[PDB]
Amino acid sequence: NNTATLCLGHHAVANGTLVKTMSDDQIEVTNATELVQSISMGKICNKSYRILDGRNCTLIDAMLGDPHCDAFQYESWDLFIERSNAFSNCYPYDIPDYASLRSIVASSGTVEFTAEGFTWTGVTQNGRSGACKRGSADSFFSRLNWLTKSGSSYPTLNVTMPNNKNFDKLYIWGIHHPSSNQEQTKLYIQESGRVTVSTKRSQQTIIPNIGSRPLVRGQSGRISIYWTIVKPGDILMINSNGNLVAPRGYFKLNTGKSSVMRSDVPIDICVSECITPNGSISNDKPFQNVNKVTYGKCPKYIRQNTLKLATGMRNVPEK
Amino acid sequence: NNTATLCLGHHAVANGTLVKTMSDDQIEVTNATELVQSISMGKICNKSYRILDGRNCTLIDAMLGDPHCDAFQYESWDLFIERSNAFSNCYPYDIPDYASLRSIVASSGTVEFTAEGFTWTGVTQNGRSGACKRGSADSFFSRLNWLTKSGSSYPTLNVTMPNNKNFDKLYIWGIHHPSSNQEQTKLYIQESGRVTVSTKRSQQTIIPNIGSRPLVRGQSGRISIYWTIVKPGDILMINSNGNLVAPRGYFKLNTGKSSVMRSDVPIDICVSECITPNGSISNDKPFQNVNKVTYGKCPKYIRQNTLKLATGMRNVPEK
Amino acid sequence: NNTATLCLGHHAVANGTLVKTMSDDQIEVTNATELVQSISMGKICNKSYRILDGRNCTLIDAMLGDPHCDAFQYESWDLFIERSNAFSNCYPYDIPDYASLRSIVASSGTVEFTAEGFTWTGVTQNGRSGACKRGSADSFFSRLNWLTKSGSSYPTLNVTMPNNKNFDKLYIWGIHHPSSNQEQTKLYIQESGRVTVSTKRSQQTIIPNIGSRPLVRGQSGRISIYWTIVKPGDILMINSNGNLVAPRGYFKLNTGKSSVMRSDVPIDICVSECITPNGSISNDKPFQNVNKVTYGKCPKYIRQNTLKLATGMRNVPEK
Amino acid sequence: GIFGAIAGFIENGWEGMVDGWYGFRYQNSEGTGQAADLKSTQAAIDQINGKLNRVIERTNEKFHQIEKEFSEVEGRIQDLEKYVEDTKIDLWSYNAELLVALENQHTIDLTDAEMNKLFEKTRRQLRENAEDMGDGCFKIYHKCDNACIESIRTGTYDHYIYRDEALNNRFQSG
Amino acid sequence: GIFGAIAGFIENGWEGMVDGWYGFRYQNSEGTGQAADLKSTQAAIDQINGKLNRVIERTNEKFHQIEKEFSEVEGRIQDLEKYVEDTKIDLWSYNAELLVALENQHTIDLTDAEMNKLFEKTRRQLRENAEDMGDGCFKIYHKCDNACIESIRTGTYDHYIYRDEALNNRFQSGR
Amino acid sequence: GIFGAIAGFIENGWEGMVDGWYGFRYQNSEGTGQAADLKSTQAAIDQINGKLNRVIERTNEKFHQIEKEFSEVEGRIQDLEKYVEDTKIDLWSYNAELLVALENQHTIDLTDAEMNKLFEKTRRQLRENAEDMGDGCFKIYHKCDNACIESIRTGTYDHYIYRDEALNNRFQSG
Ligand SMILES: *[C@@H]1O[C@H](CO)[C@@H](O[C@@H]2O[C@H](CO)[C@@H](O[C@@H]3O[C@H](CO[C@H]4O[C@H](CO)[C@@H](O)[C@H](O)[C@@H]4O)[C@@H](O)[C@H](O[C@H]4O[C@H](CO)[C@@H](O)[C@H](O)[C@@H]4O)[C@@H]3O)[C@H](O)[C@H]2NC(C)=O)[C@H](O)[C@H]1NC(C)=O
Ligand SMILES: *[C@@H]1O[C@H](CO)[C@@H](O[C@@H]2O[C@H](CO)[C@@H](O[C@@H]3O[C@H](CO[C@H]4O[C@H](CO)[C@@H](O)[C@H](O)[C@@H]4O)[C@@H](O)[C@H](O[C@H]4O[C@H](CO)[C@@H](O)[C@H](O)[C@@H]4O)[C@@H]3O)[C@H](O)[C@H]2NC(C)=O)[C@H](O)[C@H]1NC(C)=O
Ligand SMILES: *[C@@H]1O[C@H](CO)[C@@H](O[C@@H]2O[C@H](CO)[C@@H](O[C@@H]3O[C@H](CO[C@H]4O[C@H](CO)[C@@H](O)[C@H](O)[C@@H]4O)[C@@H](O)[C@H](O[C@H]4O[C@H](CO)[C@@H](O)[C@H](O)[C@@H]4O)[C@@H]3O)[C@H](O)[C@H]2NC(C)=O)[C@H](O)[C@H]1NC(C)=O
Ligand SMILES: CC(=O)N[C@@H]1[C@@H](OC2O[C@@H](C)[C@@H](O)[C@@H](O)[C@@H]2O)[C@H](O[C@@H]2O[C@H](CO)[C@H](O)[C@H](O[C@]3(C(=O)O)C[C@H](O)[C@@H](NC(C)=O)[C@H]([C@H](O)[C@H](O)CO)O3)[C@H]2O)[C@@H](COS(=O)(=O)O)O[C@H]1O
Ligand SMILES: CC(=O)N[C@@H]1[C@@H](OC2O[C@@H](C)[C@@H](O)[C@@H](O)[C@@H]2O)[C@H](O[C@@H]2O[C@H](CO)[C@H](O)[C@H](O[C@]3(C(=O)O)C[C@H](O)[C@@H](NC(C)=O)[C@H]([C@H](O)[C@H](O)CO)O3)[C@H]2O)[C@@H](COS(=O)(=O)O)O[C@H]1O
Ligand SMILES: CC(=O)N[C@@H]1[C@@H](OC2O[C@@H](C)[C@@H](O)[C@@H](O)[C@@H]2O)[C@H](O[C@@H]2O[C@H](CO)[C@H](O)[C@H](O[C@]3(C(=O)O)C[C@H](O)[C@@H](NC(C)=O)[C@H]([C@H](O)[C@H](O)CO)O3)[C@H]2O)[C@@H](COS(=O)(=O)O)O[C@H]1O
Ligand SMILES: *[C@@H]1O[C@H](CO)[C@@H](O[C@@H]2O[C@H](CO)[C@@H](O[C@@H]3O[C@H](CO)[C@@H](O)[C@H](O)[C@@H]3O)[C@H](O)[C@H]2NC(C)=O)[C@H](O)[C@H]1NC(C)=O
Ligand SMILES: *[C@@H]1O[C@H](CO)[C@@H](O[C@@H]2O[C@H](CO)[C@@H](O)[C@H](O)[C@H]2NC(C)=O)[C@H](O)[C@H]1NC(C)=O
Ligand SMILES: *[C@@H]1O[C@H](CO)[C@@H](O[C@@H]2O[C@H](CO)[C@@H](O)[C@H](O)[C@H]2NC(C)=O)[C@H](O)[C@H]1NC(C)=O
Ligand SMILES: *[C@@H]1O[C@H](CO)[C@@H](O[C@@H]2O[C@H](CO)[C@@H](O)[C@H](O)[C@H]2NC(C)=O)[C@H](O)[C@H]1NC(C)=O
Ligand SMILES: *[C@@H]1O[C@H](CO)[C@@H](O[C@@H]2O[C@H](CO)[C@@H](O)[C@H](O)[C@H]2NC(C)=O)[C@H](O)[C@H]1NC(C)=O
Ligand SMILES: *[C@@H]1O[C@H](CO)[C@@H](O[C@H]2O[C@H](CO)[C@@H](O)[C@H](O)[C@H]2NC(C)=O)[C@H](O)[C@H]1NC(C)=O
Ligand SMILES: *[C@@H]1O[C@H](CO)[C@@H](O)[C@H](O)[C@H]1NC(C)=O
Repeated sequence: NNTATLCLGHHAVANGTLVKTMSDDQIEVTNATELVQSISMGKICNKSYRILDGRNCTLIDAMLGDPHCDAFQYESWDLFIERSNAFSNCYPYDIPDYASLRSIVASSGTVEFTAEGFTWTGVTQNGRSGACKRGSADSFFSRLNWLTKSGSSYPTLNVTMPNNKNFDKLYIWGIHHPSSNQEQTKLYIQESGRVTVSTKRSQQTIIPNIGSRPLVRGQSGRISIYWTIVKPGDILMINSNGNLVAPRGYFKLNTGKSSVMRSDVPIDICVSECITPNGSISNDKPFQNVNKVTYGKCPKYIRQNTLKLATGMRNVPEK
Repeated sequence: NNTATLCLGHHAVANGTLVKTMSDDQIEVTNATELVQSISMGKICNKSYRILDGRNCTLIDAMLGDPHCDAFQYESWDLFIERSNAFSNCYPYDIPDYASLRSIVASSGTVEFTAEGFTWTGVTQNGRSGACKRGSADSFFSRLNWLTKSGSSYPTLNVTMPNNKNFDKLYIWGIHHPSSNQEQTKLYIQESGRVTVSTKRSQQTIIPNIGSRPLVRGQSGRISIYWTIVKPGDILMINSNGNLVAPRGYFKLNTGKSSVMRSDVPIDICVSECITPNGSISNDKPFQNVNKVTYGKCPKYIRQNTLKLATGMRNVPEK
Repeated sequence: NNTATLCLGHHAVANGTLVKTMSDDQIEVTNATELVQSISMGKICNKSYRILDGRNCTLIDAMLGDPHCDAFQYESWDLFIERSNAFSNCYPYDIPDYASLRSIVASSGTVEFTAEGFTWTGVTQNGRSGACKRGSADSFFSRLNWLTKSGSSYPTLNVTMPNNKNFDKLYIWGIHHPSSNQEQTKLYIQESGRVTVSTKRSQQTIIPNIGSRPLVRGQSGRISIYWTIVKPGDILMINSNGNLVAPRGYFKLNTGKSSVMRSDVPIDICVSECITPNGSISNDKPFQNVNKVTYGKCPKYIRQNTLKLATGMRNVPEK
Repeated sequence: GIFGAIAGFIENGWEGMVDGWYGFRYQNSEGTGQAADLKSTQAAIDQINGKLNRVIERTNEKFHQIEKEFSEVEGRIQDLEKYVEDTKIDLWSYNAELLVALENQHTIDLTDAEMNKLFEKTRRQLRENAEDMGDGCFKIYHKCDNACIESIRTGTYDHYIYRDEALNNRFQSG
Repeated sequence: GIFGAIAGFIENGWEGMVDGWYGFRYQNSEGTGQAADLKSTQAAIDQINGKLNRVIERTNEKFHQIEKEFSEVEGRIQDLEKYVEDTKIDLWSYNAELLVALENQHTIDLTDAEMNKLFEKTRRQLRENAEDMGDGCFKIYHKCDNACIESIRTGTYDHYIYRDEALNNRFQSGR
Repeated sequence: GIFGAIAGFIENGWEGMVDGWYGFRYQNSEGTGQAADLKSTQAAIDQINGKLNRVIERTNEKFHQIEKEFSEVEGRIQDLEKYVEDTKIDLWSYNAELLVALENQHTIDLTDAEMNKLFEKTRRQLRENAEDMGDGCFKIYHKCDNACIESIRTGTYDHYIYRDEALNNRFQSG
């Protein structure tokens, strides 16, 4: 022409997404990105972390030595998975602070037992029960040693075991609770029983509890578990005139990345770095809405299930 | 003229309000809004939420069956209120882990009791005391049954109670500590007592400790309370050779919105969706500074008692 | 020139500092300021707060009356510093729920001790041992009273001590577990002893537990410690037929700004309003990366070590 | 605030305007007169209504929680119960202070913007035919009756029609 | 739109602009033509890239934690384990809702700025050889061919060259 | 920043100005000279001073809290004490990261504004008698001595006075 004209402007698209700002609740922009992980992978993934599958075993059953948990005997892990359909099948027990001992063992990352030469003179060892079957007939927890009378007596046991290693040992032991006053004397002569486990720094004495209970695998007796930690330089000592269920050794305790998690989801071949009861989840988003229980490199769990972050300008299609 | 003069401007007000921005500590704007509730209604409002005035009774008393708590016998609540002039008027007792039992009962949201047919062959029932007095006569906790010997022997009790329902039952029971040994033998033949309450999964045995304690309502002896949760499919079993304070039945343990709160503030016909020890408070404001202890659709407690959000422009009166 | 050029400009400096905005990762500004405190002073500063060097004493040995803590009898503090190489040099002992007692005492800010006229009739008092030594002679915990039999009888003790003051009294007491039946019967006539520390509102029975422990300062026996809070208007009654380690009085609790802290840092003449286990730190920054453990007017602990805040405009040098 | 419009190149507000938030004051052939602009008034109001709801979730029911006041001295668990509670209050208090601070910051600049935008919008209409006096105020170099001023507010002011007139009034100086 | 560039004096965006975000369209003595501005497009994208990484940190590896689901009613410890997690989750939910809001508020008005800055930059080149039409658009009062239009985009436009031609074309009017 | 003044249409900053943050540089019949506008400098200084005070509370006294380091393995209670502590520190670390970023983002944008505010303030003062050259630099079309420049800085300029003079010089072309 005689003169010219120059016009400025920005671009736009077809598929504008709505997002939230401080000035408006909804507003169209050229692109947006999802910040909350809603979808899980629907399977727990055997990489990058090491995971053990509890299957029929709970963690405490595996580390005590339930006959149907002999496959776990030598296993360590990054994450142990407890299935809900899991059960016990050995002598009926209880553990004061079960939750704590579960945490302490779950953290260690292993149930690998070290045997040690304990000497129980004047008593008879390796007691078994019809509740706790292995192969055919009677058996017992493989990490505990049920001590009964030898002939006419059960003399006071007084056995010492020093810790010259450079690491904290964890001894597991228990006490037996006979059904009746008739059992208490039949097994461990003395009308009353007692177990006093002590180190230089602390102690626990536990009295038995004669009484009839409901039947579990034909048995009305029970057994209680206590644990005791022995430090480097320190020394384990066990005094008892009856009802002791002795340790056969110690578990090594570890500062570790290990843990335990309840889930009923199948473990599959794949690679992933965050785990929830719902399965593995993708790592890449900063937040997540699958589960507040997470193990590994996990986005933070939040109550929202969608938060769109704007990665583009305002979108004005031609009106 | 041949020249108009068009002018732009904005509005102002008689008196604006100071607010705080990132740029300034104080600055006038045309209208602000208080974002923090300072004031309470003065009383607790009985609408929206079902509230139960505990008056002279504490929650645990109302469930143990304290003779001055008979009004609460059949009651349930959204929020139980404990007045701090409340007391107990019954047999002097304590509860190992009182705090938890309270919280459990509180959450359950009811003290609705269900009688079960227990049989206590061998022993005399419904023991009473000068401490609890229903009317003028000697009585005892409604939900407990005090068993002493019948004739001249207290034979070992061994009584089972299955749970065929689909919910968890909660049994309250206790053991009784007499003052002297002349009293220990007089009530229950045996010179030493025991109560072993057990299930398939857990079990507990308590030994009565004989000895003088401070006098409360004439009584030097005392009673310790314990609970036991019996799961669906599970089975209760009470075994004891002396000193048992037996259950009469069980409480239904509920999952609910129920709780308990301490307050000496009165109650009134009035609607509100928050409660505090100070009284019901308004809901509209997002933050609050009346009390950290709250129940209901409650705004967040903070430490500042005033915060102004501007809802108008900067107010510039004539310079 | 019939004209004049007038230019506007901003200033700039010869040492532009890099900061982080929402737009940019690293952008240069005329001036910054540090927000996180990286370094301590390396010494704990004893002007401002009255701080107390534990030296060879732990907080608990100090109040029990360990011979080498004699100098702490009449002390009080805002912060008690526990050196890690502190030790005990008294009868070997354990405290169930030790941390709680340590926290309670730390919050009190003193180990001042009021004596009281307890009458222990028919029992010999002030029993000493080889482990606690006052100078060369044998001794014992100074705030505790080891009671053994007199003649050949240890009757049931039943001692009352009413609280007529208007504050809560802490009573520390213990039970002694001997090494063998032969030791038990020699000191306390009875084959098995007991202690019941009761009040109107609660109670606490402890049975001892014969048996060998490891040698500590030539002693296989052990003492356990318990505490009891007697509210004002209440009354403390002690009932025991053997093995009691009785109190000589009470500690007065004071709801206060007092605490304890573990650190092996020196204590200098110096000023600060905040203390960490790394020594006092500067109080003027909003944040701090020295230690999560702090005490006093002290900035927030965060993971990051440096955060730079812009205190000036953008620095643009001549290109 | 930042645009230099409110409390900046506009000396002060107009208390005598209850019509709206932004508006006009014109002196012309038919005396004087005042008006309001309800597009700019609406545009600010809309952003300030529900300003807080875009951040704070509508209050959620909380029922049985932990205990936060104690009659007894229990040691360890009571320490923890207290520390949890205080951690939460300190964190929410800071949240509350910071939210108020920058939501207000925004409210100030949002409003200041709308003024500038209106000024500029009406400036770009006038084009050659007017002058920015610095009062946030225009000197128009031609005769606008009230239907003329109407057109500038509706947005239908044709600048090419008055351009000739505008220049003869503009140019007569040397 | 605090500047009123996007969704303001620019009526709408160009759905046929593939090359950049911001740009030019023109018409001159060689017909119509389109171009993108890379300086402004890169300026906005450099701010939007890793926008979130400047605030929220490289996700950290978390291992053994408290239990957060219970199968057994047990009073005060459980009730605390619940309150600890429930407090956490609410505090994070708020942070996320807040961050997204103000981080989006930033992105919107940051892109609006570039548009306004691009406009004032070219307006300051044309000086008095052109006229803002209110349209986010100019009437340049001289013949400006495709080489001359490039001179505006690249920023080397010497206005003194066309100044005399600019005034002839502007003033042809009195009454 | 967003106004495009600093590191934008103004090419760079001036190390030779220690009189203030913002200021002028002029050349006329009486040679060259620098100045400083203390009004703007004082405005920005006042917004930045006590910047952090307005959001984070004055530091507060903390006495006996929970334990955060353990010499012994315990499990459940120690698990909880550590999770509380971990939770707390993650949240504060986040809150510090965010604060710094957005407080600075703000600190950059209000300094940029106060540059542009000054530009527009002086542009609106000169009306017809000057021209924006692109550099954030005006060519004035008349004989302006220092008393006249003074009147521009202090805000007492008179464009009606210099108008006739401005127009002759301005239009020596066609
Ligand atoms: C205190 O009180 C409790 C409860 O009353 C008593 O405990 C019960 O004791 C009885 C008798 O010993 C137990 O019954 C026995 O156990 C098995 C029954 O359980 C099986 O069948 C049921 C359903 O019918 C299933 O639920 C379960 O899974 C089992 O499969 C049987 O094995 C026993 O029967 C066999 O032995 C008898 C005896 O000679 C034979 O005649 C039969 O042919 C058969 O082969 C028997 O029934 C009962 O289970 C116990 N209950 C509980 C809850 O423990 C204590 O005995 C009591 N203590 C005292 C009095 O000191
Ligand atoms: C271990 O040690 C404790 C402490 O000594 C003993 O318990 C005390 O037992 C004595 C009896 O031997 C109690 O004395 C009696 O107290 C009754 C209650 O009095 C209090 O309560 C009333 C309310 O009814 C209030 O008015 C007031 O506050 C009182 O403090 C009195 O009713 C009794 O009075 C009767 O006897 C006295 C003569 O002694 C005369 O006044 C009249 O005859 C009257 O009818 C009596 O005073 C004492 O209260 C108990 N104290 C505590 C803390 O329990 C244990 O018995 C002891 N155990 C042993 C040795 O085995
Ligand atoms: C249950 O089992 C335990 C462990 O086996 C027994 O406890 C041990 O008992 C023995 C015998 O009493 C103790 O042995 C004695 O220890 C004393 C002190 O131990 C020191 O050891 C070295 C010495 O070089 C030091 O470095 C260390 O720090 C200790 O100080 C020694 O003094 C004894 O030796 C001799 O000392 C005197 C000095 O005058 C001599 O005159 C004597 O001849 C005497 O023999 C001796 O070594 C042993 O220490 C105990 N160990 C533990 C861990 O308790 C229980 O007795 C047992 N209970 C039963 C069977 O009921
Ligand atoms: C019908 C009847 O009464 N039959 C007699 C048996 O009594 C019972 O049947 C058994 C199978 C069981 O279900 C009981 O509940 C029932 O009363 C009796 O059998 C013995 O009963 C005792 C209990 O008194 C034990 O159950 C015992 O079995 C073991 C076990 O398998 O668990 C044997 C095991 O080696 C033993 N372990 C030890 C000593 O270390 C345990 C242990 O004692 C308990 O677990 C401790 O709580 O018990 C079972 O064999 C027999 C007589 O047997 S006995 O040895 O003389 O007692 O006689 C039947 O006629
Ligand atoms: C003035 C005087 O001394 N009178 C004698 C009474 O002694 C005493 O009074 C009682 C309340 C108490 O304070 C004593 O310390 C005081 O010396 C005596 O009263 C009996 O004393 C006994 C034991 O000392 C009990 O206190 C008993 O009260 C009950 C009670 O209400 O708690 C009766 C109740 O039916 C019973 N419960 C049962 C059997 O299940 C309880 C229970 O055994 C205890 O609480 C143990 O936990 O005891 C009270 O009656 C009177 C009556 O003597 S009697 O022959 O025992 O009845 O004798 C005066 O000489
Ligand atoms: C080699 C040998 O057998 N020597 C005999 C000593 O036995 C022992 O040596 C002591 C130091 C210790 O290491 C023992 O484990 C070792 O067998 C024995 O010496 C004593 O041992 C007894 C216990 O067996 C006591 O330890 C006692 O000392 C005290 C003490 O200081 O702790 C004396 C103190 O006055 C007393 N306190 C009281 C009564 O309140 C305590 C207290 O009973 C216990 O600590 C409670 O647990 O014990 C010490 O004498 C002596 C025999 O001494 S005896 O006392 O006349 O019997 O004989 C050596 O041949
Ligand atoms: C750039 O910023 C830095 C750091 O903020 C400036 O250094 C600081 O300057 C302040 C004054 O603005 C000094 O204040 C002094 O503080 C002490 C507190 O003990 C007080 O007693 C004095 O009366 C005085 O107010 C402070 O010393 C100093 N801080 C540090 C860590 O160096 C710097 O001066 C600024 N530079 C420019 C060019 O503006
Ligand atoms: C719009 O946003 C999406 C999602 O944020 C972008 O997709 C990215 O594409 C790259 C491949 O270049 C992938 O590595 C990422 O997985 C995606 N997400 C990112 C970078 O956060 C996409 O680039 C955008 N699309 C358009 C047309 O701009
Ligand atoms: C000043 O602003 C306050 C708060 O924005 C106004 O009060 C609310 O106004 C909204 C919006 O119209 C109404 O829905 C509510 O009913 C008002 N109440 C509350 C508690 O927020 C108020 O109208 C304004 N005051 C004046 C005098 O203009
Ligand atoms: C709580 O208890 C007190 C004292 O036991 C009650 O006051 C008595 O009430 C009874 C009737 O229930 C009267 O016979 C007495 O005259 C009252 N005595 C005193 C000293 O007040 C009080 O009423 C009870 N409160 C509630 C809400 O039940
Ligand atoms: C609500 O009531 C509580 C009691 O539940 C009041 O608590 C007192 O607050 C004062 C404030 O100065 C303090 O001295 C004490 O910490 C409290 N004393 C007691 C005896 O509890 C509280 O002040 C009330 N709050 C409001 C906002 O009214
Ligand atoms: C705390 O502990 C040590 C070891 O018991 C004390 O011992 C030392 O200092 C003494 C001076 O009186 C010496 O006689 C000791 O031989 C010496 N031992 C060692 C290993 O250094 C020390 O004095 C005590 N400190 C305090 C403050 O009581
Ligand atoms: C919009 O469309 C393109 C088409 O390929 C796609 O790649 C892009 O990711 C889409 N964006 C959104 C937010 O849907």
